[PDB]
Amino acid sequence: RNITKLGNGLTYLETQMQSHQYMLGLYELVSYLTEKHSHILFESCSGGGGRNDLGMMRYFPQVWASDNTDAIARLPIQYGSSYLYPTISMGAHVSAVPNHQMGRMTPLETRGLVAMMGNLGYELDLTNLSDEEKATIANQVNLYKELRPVVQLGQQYRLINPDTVSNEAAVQFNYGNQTIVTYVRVLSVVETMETTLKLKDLDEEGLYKLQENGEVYSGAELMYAGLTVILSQGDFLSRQYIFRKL
Amino acid sequence: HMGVRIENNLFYVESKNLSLIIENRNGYLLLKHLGKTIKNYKGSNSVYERDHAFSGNPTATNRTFSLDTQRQIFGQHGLGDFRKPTIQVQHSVTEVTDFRFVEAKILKGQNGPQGLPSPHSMDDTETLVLMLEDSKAQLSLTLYYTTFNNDATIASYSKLDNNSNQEVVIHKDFSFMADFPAADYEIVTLQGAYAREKTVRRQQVEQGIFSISSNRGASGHAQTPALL
Amino acid sequence: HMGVRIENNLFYVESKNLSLIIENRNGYLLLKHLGKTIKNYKGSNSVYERDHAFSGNPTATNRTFSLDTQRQIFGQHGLGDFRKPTIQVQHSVTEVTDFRFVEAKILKGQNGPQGLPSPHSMDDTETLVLMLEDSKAQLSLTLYYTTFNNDATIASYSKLDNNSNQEVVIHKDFSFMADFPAADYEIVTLQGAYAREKTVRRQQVEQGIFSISSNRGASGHAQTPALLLCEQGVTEDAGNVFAIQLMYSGNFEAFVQKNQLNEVRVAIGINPENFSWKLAPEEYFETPVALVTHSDQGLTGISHESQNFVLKHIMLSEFSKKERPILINNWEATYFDFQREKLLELADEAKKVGIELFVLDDGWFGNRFDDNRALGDWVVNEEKLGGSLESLISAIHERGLQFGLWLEPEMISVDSDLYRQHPDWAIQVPGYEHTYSRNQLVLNLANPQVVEYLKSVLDQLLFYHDIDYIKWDMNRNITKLGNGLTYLETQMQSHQYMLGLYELVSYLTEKHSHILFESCSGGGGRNDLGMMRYFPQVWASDNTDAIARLPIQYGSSYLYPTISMGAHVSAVPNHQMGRMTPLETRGLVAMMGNLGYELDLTNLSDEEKATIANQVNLYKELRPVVQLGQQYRLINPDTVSNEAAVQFNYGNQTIVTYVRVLSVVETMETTLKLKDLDEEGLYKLQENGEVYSGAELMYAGLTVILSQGDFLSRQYIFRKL
Amino acid sequence: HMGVRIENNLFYVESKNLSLIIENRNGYLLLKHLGKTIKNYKGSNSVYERDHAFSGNPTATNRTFSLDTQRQIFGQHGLGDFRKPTIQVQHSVTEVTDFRFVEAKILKGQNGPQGLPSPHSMDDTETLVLMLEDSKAQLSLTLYYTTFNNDATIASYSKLDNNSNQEVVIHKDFSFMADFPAADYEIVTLQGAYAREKTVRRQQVEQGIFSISSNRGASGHAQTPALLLCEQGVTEDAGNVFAIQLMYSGNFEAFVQKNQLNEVRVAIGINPENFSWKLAPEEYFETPVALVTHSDQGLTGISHESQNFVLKHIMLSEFSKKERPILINNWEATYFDFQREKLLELADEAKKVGIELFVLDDGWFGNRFDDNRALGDWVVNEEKLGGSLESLISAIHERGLQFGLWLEPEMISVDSDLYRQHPDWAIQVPGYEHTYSRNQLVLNLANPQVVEYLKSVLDQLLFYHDIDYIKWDMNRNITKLGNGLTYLETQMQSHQYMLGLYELVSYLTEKHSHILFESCSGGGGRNDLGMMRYFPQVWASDNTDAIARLPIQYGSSYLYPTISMGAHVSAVPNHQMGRMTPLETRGLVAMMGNLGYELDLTNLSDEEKATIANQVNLYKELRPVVQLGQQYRLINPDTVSNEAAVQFNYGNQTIVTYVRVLSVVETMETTLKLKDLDEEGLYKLQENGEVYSGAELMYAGLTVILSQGDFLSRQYIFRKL
Ligand SMILES: OC[C@H]1O[C@H](O)[C@H](O)[C@@H](O)[C@H]1O
Ligand SMILES: OC[C@H]1O[C@H](O)[C@H](O)[C@@H](O)[C@H]1O
Ligand SMILES: OC[C@H]1O[C@H](O)[C@H](O)[C@@H](O)[C@H]1O
Ligand code: NA
Ligand code: NA
Ligand code: NA
Repeated sequence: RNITKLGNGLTYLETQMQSHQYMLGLYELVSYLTEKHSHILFESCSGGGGRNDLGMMRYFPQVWASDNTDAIARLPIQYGSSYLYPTISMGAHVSAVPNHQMGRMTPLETRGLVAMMGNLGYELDLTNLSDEEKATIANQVNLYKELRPVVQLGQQYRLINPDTVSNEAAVQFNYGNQTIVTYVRVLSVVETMETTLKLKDLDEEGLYKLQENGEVYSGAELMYAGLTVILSQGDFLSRQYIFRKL
Repeated sequence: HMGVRIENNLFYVESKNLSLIIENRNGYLLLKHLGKTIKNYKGSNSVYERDHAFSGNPTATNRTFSLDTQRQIFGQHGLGDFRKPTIQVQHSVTEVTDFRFVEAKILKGQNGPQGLPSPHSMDDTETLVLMLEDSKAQLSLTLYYTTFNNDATIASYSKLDNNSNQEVVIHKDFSFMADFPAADYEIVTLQGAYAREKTVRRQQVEQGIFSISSNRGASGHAQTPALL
Repeated sequence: HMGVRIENNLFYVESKNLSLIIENRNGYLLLKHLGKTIKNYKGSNSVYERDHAFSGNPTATNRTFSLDTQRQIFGQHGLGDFRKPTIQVQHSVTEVTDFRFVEAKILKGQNGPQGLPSPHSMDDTETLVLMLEDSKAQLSLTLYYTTFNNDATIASYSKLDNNSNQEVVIHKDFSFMADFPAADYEIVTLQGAYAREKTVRRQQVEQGIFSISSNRGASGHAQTPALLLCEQGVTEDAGNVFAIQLMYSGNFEAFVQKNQLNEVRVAIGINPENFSWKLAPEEYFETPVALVTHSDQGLTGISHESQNFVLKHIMLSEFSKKERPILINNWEATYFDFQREKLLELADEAKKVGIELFVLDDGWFGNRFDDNRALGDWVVNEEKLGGSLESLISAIHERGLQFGLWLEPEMISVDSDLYRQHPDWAIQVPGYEHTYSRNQLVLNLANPQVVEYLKSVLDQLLFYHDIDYIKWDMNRNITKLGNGLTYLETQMQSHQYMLGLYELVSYLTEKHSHILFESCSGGGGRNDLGMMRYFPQVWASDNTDAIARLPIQYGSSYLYPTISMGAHVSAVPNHQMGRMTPLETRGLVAMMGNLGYELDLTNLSDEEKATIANQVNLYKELRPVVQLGQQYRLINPDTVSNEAAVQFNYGNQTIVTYVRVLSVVETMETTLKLKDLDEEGLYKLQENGEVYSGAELMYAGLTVILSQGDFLSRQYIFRKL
Repeated sequence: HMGVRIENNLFYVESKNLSLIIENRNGYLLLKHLGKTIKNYKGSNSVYERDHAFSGNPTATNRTFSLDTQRQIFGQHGLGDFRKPTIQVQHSVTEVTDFRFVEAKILKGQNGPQGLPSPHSMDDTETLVLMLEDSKAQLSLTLYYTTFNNDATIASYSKLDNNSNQEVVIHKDFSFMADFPAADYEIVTLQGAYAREKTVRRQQVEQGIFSISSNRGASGHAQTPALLLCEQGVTEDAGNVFAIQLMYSGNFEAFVQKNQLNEVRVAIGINPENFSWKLAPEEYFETPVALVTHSDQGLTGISHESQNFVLKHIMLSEFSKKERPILINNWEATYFDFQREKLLELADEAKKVGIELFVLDDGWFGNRFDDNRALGDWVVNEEKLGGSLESLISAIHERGLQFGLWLEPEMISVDSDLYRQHPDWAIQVPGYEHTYSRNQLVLNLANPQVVEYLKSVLDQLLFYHDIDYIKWDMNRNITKLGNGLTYLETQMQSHQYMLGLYELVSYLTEKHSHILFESCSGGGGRNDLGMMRYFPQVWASDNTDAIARLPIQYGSSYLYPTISMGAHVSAVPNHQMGRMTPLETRGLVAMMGNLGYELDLTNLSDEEKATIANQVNLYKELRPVVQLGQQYRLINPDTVSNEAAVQFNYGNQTIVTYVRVLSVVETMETTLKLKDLDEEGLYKLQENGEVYSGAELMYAGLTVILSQGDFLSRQYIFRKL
């Protein structure tokens, strides 16, 4: 919650000071604790991202970016949450459907890919899942263990921004020999030419092998011609392209 | 070459690919340049001093020097500058101060406010220490600007000392200010709401004042302490 | 039916075509509707109460009622509302108040804050009196909302009473606030700069806070106490506009905040900056009057509403419908370098060209041979005037001219006998050098001795001389605040200054009700509705260039009637812009305002004099149409336009002035359509004798033809048959 | 006073609130005014004649008169006008004509091109007849402009006579052109794509030429024969709009050209592409009818004007004010896979839910088990229908349902007995393989034998069966033009095709005037005013997704009345979008149109059936309001909006439908204001019984509340007391 009813000073002046003194007290508290227990990973939170600033990030190396865990609603949130702050900070959880905040069904694949553009966790009752859903989750976890260095340690490139008008989002990460691209489309479209999606910051002469089809593309092709992005009919579909520089 | 340099009346705060160049002009500190690295700065982009109507002056006879029209690194109210101030201190019967530059030092390495989160890994940093005084009020205001050798960032904060024999009250004390030359600008901020955090906003700069702020006791869901 | 009605828990404030409907909800006052008249309001547009995260509650158990989410008419901080507050009062160890509604009354007729400019002609008004109390703090806050039967305007102000046994301090106290529902809005303001006054700005409302404000001690050149909240896509002719305005000439703030839910708060009042107000037990504080005005006829509609309200309820009745004299003013003509001979020769030439009033500007008093001394010494320089001011005045009267005089009462030069006798009368901080501006200082009108002296000196000046007109100037802004015996008294001195000024000018203008007073502040540095309550015209700008005047006049008459707007034909090259303009164009531009002349008529050719005599004869004809008639903007001189065109209708007369800034080539002629004519009316165009139906002029329009050249203009004059 | 008047050299074409004023200037016809009514026009807005560089002249000595600079009503190339021409006729060694006005007549009543769709109910009309001649070429060009006493619309077309003794060739011949004065304009068009029909586009007019056009042989999915030239900043409620539209269903072009002087030309007609017209001595050619419609009440105003004109003077009188039956159509329900059992079971369920009409779609004829054969073979598949079509029809009638049938007469499959008997009937080029589309070919309706065959087959079908309704589809565009015995006859075949179609459909719809014919072309591939002259409803789009339908219905009813606009509740997940939508939302969206059902009712749960029965009961109530009432767009589903809202008023009934596309969170509720109510009216809201004044509903509006979720909708139903 936020602070109301300021009047604990013995004078008006001491009350005027109490909001900043509060912050000094918090920083004394958290600096003490995080430093004394330097092996514990502390994650900051304030009904999600109610206090996601560089003051807190000095002591808490990750933050619960938002209570909104909808995969689609997360797109603009993650766009802003990683705009000035590194992806490694940005907590993101696969949650249940229908989503508790938006009242929305999203594909588990899309919940997966969106959360994996952040610092991945899970926040749903695994015991109430089918055997299939569990398998999918196990596969998502195996995938991210692979992607985790690229996402958390790598360089982020926004390719299509989920702004107030866009129907799409696309984010690229480079890390040494690894390049990944996640594409999400919000609403189904029809009789509309496929988006052309160009990658950034590659070696022009580099040879980039696309895991899904084994095809090898020069960095020049991927940056200057780009990928025809193909999706089936439907809302909230996503895909990922994984490349290894040879 | 990065770090802090003091050359005649110019101070050079040099991070990687980012310079802040300040001029001491008879106690007044002028923002000469903030941007890409410049060595041996001459003043091609200096404010042209002229008589601007209703922009007043520290002396009777020189109408062309006005704190209303000079580009600065901190703002006071009551000396002729009518732009929004960033330091305002009540003492005795007034909240007029007139902090004048007295002395500069350079520090190396670790440096920061006590009890507030500040940068770490500061071995390859230098800090410009600008010591200002209001002799009448007996107050010191010290500005710090820190370089980084591995990033295009400069860090800043200030320290206000009461050297008088009476209580004083700080009303406003911001951590950084810069006066940028007239030109077309846009601003980008991160705003939004609960369950809509950090919504990226972009708009044109218009005459008047635009602000984001929290009065909630926490920085808040609806605004981030950032302005681009 | 108009006036105030109290029905169960609803209060109806009903002006002509504008209603404010407020609900009392257990002590909390909710803004239900502000806009077009609604009777028997049910609540179709009520806020849906739900749990909003981090929006807190007055009780533990009801999460759906939050002052963070309700639309209100005043704002407090610390009770859960995190929107920008409009009342904030320190008492004991806190600045939390919780004012709860206790009781409503209705007043009829005259009503307003003491010592601050407020509406007149209030016979057909009623005022809603909302009495609020914070029982713990023992404070009363009383809100007033006044209806008008003849305008879509509501007036507002508040009174804060300290009923406790301890001192309290007001930190913020605005004069009007409204929470508008989430929607797309634009705002229009009047900003600009010296020699660029009242520049019309339009922008989209965005999340965050936008504000205009003055901390200069005067409303200022660069911002006007006005803010127009507009329906997306408003035009000159269509869409909803709400104008909020402040009858105050000191420091103000106007803001628009769009919060986390997309809701929009607007407010206007005294600026929190440079303001605190101590209240001892039983003392009270009243805010300046704010106005909220409405139109659904776009930007022309809001102009007309605002102009009409000014004319009928603000500008002095003695002058609001009185043709203003065509004057000569010597300032640009001679500056400080004049004497009796020169003056009377100027006066002779003015009379020959048919000018009506002669204004003696700066330099007639004390030692004032330049702008470096003598302010404060309102003693006639008989040597320079070649005898007494009485003898000069008689001389001017005998030449058949009214007589006018420039003053700057609020100012003191270091080099003056006043400063030598009373150095402590200047606004200053002990132990700090003066800050100078035009090498002068400001008098502390918060000092009752200063007000008493100025009352006395000026009353003596006006009683002992047959002066027909006063130009009241004010040539700098306020620095170095520190004349209080305490910090608190200093925080009060900027508003006390304004109270002292209003005591002074209300006294003088009322005592000498036959003198036309024109306000001035390096032109339009204080052109607001506070000053217009006492001064029925204003020197719109020191920039007298015909072309630079186009955007200035656009803004200067945007909310204020044309009759207020002083405009002078001046010399070429223009003194501010360095520009040659046709005399015809200088003429036509000034005649869209309140016409005068400000150049040395004695140095003109015989031809130039003839032209001037013709311009004066023309305007004597146009003067009723321009000053008394209805203004219609046809082409706006905005930042991009190459043209300006303004129409005035007055009974059987319709005139249109067209100006083009830059010469164009191989460009089709503009088609210029007139507005607000009788479709079936027959309109005879003076220049060609052709008769056109109003339908033709409004729906087909005039092909506008000009020769090659910059800054050309023309006028079309029509008579309805 | 309305009609045509000829006064000296001016011609006045006067519809209700819309005048076209033309001047004869020595044989040249000048557009003086198009817009609001002007009587006794003088010429305030006349073109100023001057020497414009490179703008040439009909005579040596007068450089100021140029057809490059005069505003005109038709355009020629080669006489000095370099703007895009609208008439261009080859004769002898040239395509220079110089048509000069010779004579004017006025007609009363019925008037129009033979063999092309034109306005009906013309008793209160007059037509200006402007006879032009090129004496050298011996050609006559006659322009017609028709007034309407009950709408702000003027209709136009031309007739070109060859009075020479040689063949001539028409290359270009548009149906309307107007030169508008230099000013800022925007244009609005209806474009889009298959499954995205009639997407509303708005843009600024820029120097150069903007065009929409079809070269497909049908007006097409991606462009509508309409162009709206709008006053800068037009809104739904305010500003001037001129809509130019074409009553033609073949190839068209609409263009806006802004030339070197900033002047603006707009025109619509037959596309020059795929068009030439040979005229032997004494032959003539008449263009399709163009319409120009005007409003000064913004985009809603133009919608109403255009809708009204369609309802009264275009759509068949037998149907324009007749409630349309709620239908079931089996297409999405079964595709090709049906037989008698399935059909009658579907019919049983349709009757139970209160559906009125049963439409048997594609697959009942010849060998049509898929979309790869049998087009051309309009022979009943008795095996599949389990007996004669007569027996099926009686079966349907006995279940209490009207009976409807799908046809595609313009098409032929290679695999068909028709193609085996007459392969030369297909549009084709000798020695080129066919171009295929949905694996079918187009019939050459330019061949009189083709038209005779289709007339005969279909007349036999309709006379021998009690068919209540026809769905007339057309599922591909025209390729491989080469059926002429000469190149010229090929150039003519696309327009001849249209003449053949209109001969066919006018004959059939008129002969069987009790059958409701619904036009179709893979949905809205030919949804134009040419087709709407004979088919009083149209299948707006194959996209039956409730959410995708929002922009489609926005465009589909923009210029055309809601009654025309077929809309069906379909199954989920939606077959086009792959999307789940609430049945409630599918219901409410379809009920903003002409309601039907297109899903397999036999596979529905008992609950789903109940919901459907309730939707049908609701719409029977709403049907008069929606189909007969006045439409008001409140929130537009444009490319960016997250919402849609449409209001209908009909006498004492007012309904509002609101849809939200994506779920939102921590966002204030939308405030939704209603339009065109009685301020003093009392409006009872069915759902809550509350009574609201019209003022409250228009000026305060409804707080719109929804649960969390995508694609939610609600409806508000009001009764004026
Ligand atoms: O009360 C528990 C709950 O508190 C806040 O809303 C947090 O942001 C959630 O992640 C959860 O921890
Ligand atoms: O000093 C005299 C001068 O003062 C100000 O600038 C006024 O606005 C001018 O009109 C003139 O009166
Ligand atoms: O082939 C049958 C099918 O044909 C087109 O696509 C129509 O638009 C559909 O409604 C349906 O009739
Ligand atoms: Na620190
Ligand atoms: Na008063
Ligand atoms: Na016809």
